[PDB]
Amino acid sequence: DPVTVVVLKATAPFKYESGKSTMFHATVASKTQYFHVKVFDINLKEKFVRKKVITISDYSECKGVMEIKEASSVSDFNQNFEVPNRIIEIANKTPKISQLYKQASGTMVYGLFMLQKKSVHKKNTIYEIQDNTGSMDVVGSGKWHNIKCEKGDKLRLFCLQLRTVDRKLKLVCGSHSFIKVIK
DNA sequence: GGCGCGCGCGCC
DNA sequence: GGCGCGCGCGCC
Repeated sequence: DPVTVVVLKATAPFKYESGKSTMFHATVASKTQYFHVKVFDINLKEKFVRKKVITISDYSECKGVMEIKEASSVSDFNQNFEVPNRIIEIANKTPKISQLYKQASGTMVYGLFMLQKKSVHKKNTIYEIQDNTGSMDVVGSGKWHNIKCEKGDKLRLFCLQLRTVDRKLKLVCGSHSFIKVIK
């Protein structure tokens, strides 16, 4: 059903494969929840700006993440719209590596984590991330082999998937994964 | 090329 | 939710 939200975050459009297309990620908030959104129509980028209020209908979902394909289904909302501020806070919280270690393979993961160790191999790059509860490997290939970063930088992860790899839960990149290196 | 407008977002 | 530095990018 149609849902009206306020945009909290939205990345710049980026290239990806399976067919090779374009997309960006966004995070939005109703008055009762926050959601991650994959937008596959890059002509909607102007509707997904910080603080813009939009109404989303005729979309699809997948593991709690919204998918938007046709611009025909986003409309501006210019009446008054206020979301409770904890929804904003939750929407911006990065989960703990100790909780990530307790979810099922398949779970999609988004957050900001600091990069403690970078190991580059032939086709894969293992980015070790840490917080005050644990460490975890991020596996990046293709677009995310050997990206520019060093110890102390932080990584913003968008739509990474928890997978068991050599008997341990890791984050691995797929077609829609995005990683941004900060500072 | 490369100015300069004005956002993004980590930090506050 | 505000701030402002760093930057992305339309324009010439």
